Amino acid sequence: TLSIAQRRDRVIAYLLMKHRAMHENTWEWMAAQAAQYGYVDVQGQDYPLV
Amino acid sequence: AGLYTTYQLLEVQRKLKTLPAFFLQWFPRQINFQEDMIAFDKVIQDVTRV
Repeated sequence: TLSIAQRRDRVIAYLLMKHRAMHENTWEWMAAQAAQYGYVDVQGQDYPLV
Repeated sequence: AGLYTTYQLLEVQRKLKTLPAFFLQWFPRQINFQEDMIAFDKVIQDVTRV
């Protein structure tokens, strides 16, 4: 029943909501590491460990 | 009496055991259908990543 441009609209709205929620989750993870240990160890494949 | 005994009938004592409704109080929706089967969909949206 969904048109194929409508499916594109659905997946685009879903991805934008997912980016918003992932940035808020990164804020939560940094706040938790700041509260417990006093040192956050930011890592990643595209980011050297500091 | 002579040929037999006289009787009086009182009220017919009756008992009607029912199994009343307990578990159907959580099943409110009623669906009638002439199709074969009833299909569902289930979607998990894993937001909680960093």
